[PDB]
Amino acid sequence: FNVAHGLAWSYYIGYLRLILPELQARIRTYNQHYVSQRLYILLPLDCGVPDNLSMADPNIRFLDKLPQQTGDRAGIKDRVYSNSIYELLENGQRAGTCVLEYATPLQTLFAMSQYSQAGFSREDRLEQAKLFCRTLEDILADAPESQNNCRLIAYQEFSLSQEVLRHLRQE
Amino acid sequence: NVAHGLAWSYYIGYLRLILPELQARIRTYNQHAVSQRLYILLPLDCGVPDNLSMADPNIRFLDKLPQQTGDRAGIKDRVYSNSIYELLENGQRAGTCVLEYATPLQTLFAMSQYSQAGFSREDRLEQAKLFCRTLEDILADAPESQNNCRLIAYQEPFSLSQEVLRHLRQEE
Ligand SMILES: Nc1ncnc2c1ncn2[C@@H]1O[C@@H]2COP(=O)(O)O[C@@H]3[C@@H](COP(=O)(O)O[C@H]2[C@H]1F)C[C@@H](n1cnc2c(=O)nc[nH]c21)[C@@H]3O
Repeated sequence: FNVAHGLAWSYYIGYLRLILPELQARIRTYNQHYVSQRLYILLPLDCGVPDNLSMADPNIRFLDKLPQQTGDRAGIKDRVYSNSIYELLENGQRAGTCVLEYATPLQTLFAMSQYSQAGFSREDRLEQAKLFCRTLEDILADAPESQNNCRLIAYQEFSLSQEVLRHLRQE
Repeated sequence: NVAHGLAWSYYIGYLRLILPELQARIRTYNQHAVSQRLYILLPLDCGVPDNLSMADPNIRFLDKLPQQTGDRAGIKDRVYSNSIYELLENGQRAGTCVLEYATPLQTLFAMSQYSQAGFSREDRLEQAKLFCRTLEDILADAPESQNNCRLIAYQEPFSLSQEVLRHLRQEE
């Protein structure tokens, strides 16, 4: 439980509380030069996190990067926070466009189950993944920086593009 | 023991990725002298300023290393950047290296402040010790960080610049 709890908090403290307040302005700026205002975070419960979303689903195609968000942190000058805009295809048709990405800490949990000295059983990978999401949901429920700007897509495995499309058309 | 996961996230998410490409990047900057190893500051009090110059006037930012980019977790060209600092001693340039704090220690400090995090503010020091000890063990058996980085663990009562120079000069 400790590992998932910490990663969820590091995900919020290190990433979400920093970019969510500035997310809306960045999205408007791209729209000015080209529900979609929300960050959609994929949470595969099996911790399978491909680095390329297109490999996960051909209907998910990279479109363009958002304007970069930079800031000095932990002695590193101009640390860059960037997000990628994806389009969702349905029967060859362009069904939507949104900022889509996986939750990277799930990728860390997968690796811990592989490395021996981590002492992390592969069975616990699913367990800590569930705890990570539930902890993340609780943080964002009371998070002030999150006001209709972040949605979590939790799933266990099918069409990944359809799953994201379901949440887009749901609201 | 929250620090155990943070040490693994620090290695898996950052160190195993940038360290293998670190020496190549340092070569590019030298041609286009900087030490070949990444120095990670580990203040055990979890005090992590964002501006290293504020921590010590003798630590002066010089220039950024060439950026490292790669698609990660669905984000195209996620940027990994590092800063090169100059270490001053009695007005003299005593060394140059890639220097940065260990960000997870900053996260440990922030966790203690949040009430729903369930992290006591008195456990900051021991979790920092646990973070260093776990990270030290990870790097000990990891060939990825084969002398491509060295940890600088310290506890303030001070000259941070002198602390780095001691490790920096030992490598000479
Ligand atoms: N720009 C960004 N873009 C996307 N997503 C980001 C993000 N910045 C944060 N996130 C998200 O927030 C989580 C916790 O962030 P943080 O608390 O900063 O801990 C990081 C550790 C765990 O990285 P991991 O990728 O597993 O999980 C991240 C990720 F999900 C590894 C270290 N790290 C990583 N990259 C760097 C770097 O370029 N320069 C210095 N240090 C670095 C930090 O210590």
